[PDB]
Amino acid sequence: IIVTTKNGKVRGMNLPVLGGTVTAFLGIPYAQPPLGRLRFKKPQSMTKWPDIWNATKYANSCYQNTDQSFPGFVGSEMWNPNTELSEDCLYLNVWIPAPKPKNATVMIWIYGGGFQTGTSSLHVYDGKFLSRVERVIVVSMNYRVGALGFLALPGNPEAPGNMGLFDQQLALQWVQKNIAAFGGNPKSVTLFGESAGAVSVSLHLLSPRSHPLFARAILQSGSSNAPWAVTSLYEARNRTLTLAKFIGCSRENETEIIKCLRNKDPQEILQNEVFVVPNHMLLSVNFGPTVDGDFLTDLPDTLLQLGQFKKTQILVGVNKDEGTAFLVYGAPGFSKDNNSIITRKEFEEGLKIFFPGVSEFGKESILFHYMDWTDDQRAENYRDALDDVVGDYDIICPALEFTKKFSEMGNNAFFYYFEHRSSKLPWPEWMGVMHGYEIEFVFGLPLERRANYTKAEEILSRSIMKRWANFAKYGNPNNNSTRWPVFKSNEQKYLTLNAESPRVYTKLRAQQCRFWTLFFPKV
Ligand SMILES: *[C@@H]1O[C@H](CO[C@@H]2O[C@@H](C)[C@@H](O)[C@@H](O)[C@@H]2O)[C@@H](O[C@@H]2O[C@H](CO)[C@@H](O[C@@H]3O[C@H](CO)[C@@H](O)[C@H](O[C@H]4O[C@H](CO)[C@@H](O)[C@H](O)[C@@H]4O)[C@@H]3O)[C@H](O)[C@H]2NC(C)=O)[C@H](O)[C@H]1NC(C)=O
Ligand SMILES: *[C@@H]1O[C@H](CO[C@@H]2O[C@@H](C)[C@@H](O)[C@@H](O)[C@@H]2O)[C@@H](O)[C@H](O)[C@H]1NC(C)=O
Ligand SMILES: *[C@@H]1O[C@H](CO)[C@@H](O)[C@H](O)[C@H]1NC(C)=O
Ligand SMILES: *[C@@H]1O[C@H](CO)[C@@H](O)[C@H](O)[C@H]1NC(C)=O
Ligand SMILES: *[C@@H]1O[C@H](CO)[C@@H](O)[C@H](O)[C@H]1NC(C)=O
Repeated sequence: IIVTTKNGKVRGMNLPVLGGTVTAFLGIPYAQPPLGRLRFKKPQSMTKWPDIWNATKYANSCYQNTDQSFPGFVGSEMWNPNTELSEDCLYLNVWIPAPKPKNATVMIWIYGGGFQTGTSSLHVYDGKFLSRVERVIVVSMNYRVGALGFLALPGNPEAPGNMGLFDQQLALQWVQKNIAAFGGNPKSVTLFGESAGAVSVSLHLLSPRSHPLFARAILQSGSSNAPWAVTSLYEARNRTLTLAKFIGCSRENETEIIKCLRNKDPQEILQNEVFVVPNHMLLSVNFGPTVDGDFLTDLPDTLLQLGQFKKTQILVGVNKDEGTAFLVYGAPGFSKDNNSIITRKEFEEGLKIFFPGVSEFGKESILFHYMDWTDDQRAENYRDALDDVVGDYDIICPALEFTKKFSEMGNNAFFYYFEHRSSKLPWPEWMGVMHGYEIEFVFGLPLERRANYTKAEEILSRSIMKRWANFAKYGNPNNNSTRWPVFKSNEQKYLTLNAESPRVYTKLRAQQCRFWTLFFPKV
């Protein structure tokens, strides 16, 4: 099962997948480990090995703080790393169908986690079913997160910033130089990711040196024009100097502030990593993408206006209840153990968490347009509205504006609206169709009948996998099934995804997105 790469031979394995076989290569090194003097630096090219590399096991996950908000709760711990943590984490995984193809489409997955957490070895990112059913090749890599991946000093090569984004770009280059040996076409590469991974995919669309590294893009619950996606260059410097203060590496020679951090323990860096931002949450990307002038030369909104992006097809979409997962981690009155009926005082305190710098009249504008504009006097009125406030502002409306921008320029786009709640979802009912729970349907986990999903969930997962692979192969997700129309700038049609009957509507959340883009900036 041995495949020869440009750096050496790799040894894989055969997996029983749905009455067939999928060949897996887990842990192929694609970059020199960023240890010692290489910490905070851009990734270096991988060295050559003369032997056989046993890529038969998930490699290490990058250092990251783990979620401990709900101890022993499977709904939150399923996202925590499931391999040993280590700075030596730059590895990728490949899934090849059986029998071996000759020019298969390659889909490369980029995980999320607010640019502070995440690994490619999670069970919900297992790409064996996708390669088995749709006969594509699936690739996924680990990239540095947190300060170890996004510590930024402007123009300083010791810590230039966006290093985790360069980790992804180097893994993309590995697929160009090597995927033909495994049976994949380097000209049919589609990037797909969720949340911060969707921000990463949409940042490769705005980085010219990544354009020749892929063909198409899929954005799941995220886009680089979201308010939490990118910080300014001076903002990232403020946060590096803040981390140095807490950890005790504050110097007036900047280039030697990095030599001090390079001698701190990674666990020590993670502990002071949280004090950098005024309030640590999921959307408080303390060390994430910045306008570094190298990987990213301008704010994503500016680049979209100037048409400075890869002209190609994109497949974007969001989930029905995007904000609930974020409210349970910070907003007062929200709990996973009760229905979270919040009061008006708790609503206004939730706005203060997710809108830290806006005035009291600005909060009164959000409150009027989401509550007092309608007669909704139900007991869940404030709870559901705060879900829509965070969902529209941070995920849904930015993703719709990104899709609109690709459409104005004349590129074909396809927008979805995921509406299905997993029967195995461990979170309570009030959270609904949560952020991050379309991924198991994209990766075909309900196809294992021993996983005890409903029969309709296996059908829905096969439908979503089919549309995802069709878009990667032919640039169009579409036959006698319900046709998925092209998102045009004028009509703005989208397709809902659910286990009953997919439907086509127009102008998703139009009234709310018009408030965030046309009126709220003026208050
Ligand atoms: C849904 O659940 C949330 C979360 O509550 C916590 O989890 C639940 C699963 C359950 O175990 C709860 O007991 C647990 O607290 C609820 O929101 C919390 O509500 C409590 C009160 O019910 C708040 O704590 C109080 O806050 C005040 C200011 O600090 C203060 O008055 C209280 O202290 C005083 O009272 C206690 C007696 O409770 C006494 O021991 C003290 O000495 C003092 O006198 C108390 O600390 C939490 O802050 C709330 N959490 C938030 C806002 O995040 C929520 O009410 C619940 N909703 C429904 C509809 O059931
Ligand atoms: C690499 O693996 C060789 C063969 O191991 C067998 O096949 C692989 C695919 C796995 O299924 C494994 O569990 C099997 O035992 C070993 O002979 C060889 O020693 C390994 N190389 C190193 C460096 O450990
Ligand atoms: C694979 O497809 C590309 C175009 O997409 C073509 O140039 C190439 O010759 C094909 N076959 C291979 C690499 O065997
Ligand atoms: C970061 O910015 C704040 C905003 O005013 C400023 O007060 C603070 O001194 C800065 N921190 C630094 C430069 O470490
Ligand atoms: C699934 O449901 C069946 C119902 O008979 C049960 O036997 C089984 O233990 C459940 N769980 C799994 C993981 O198969």
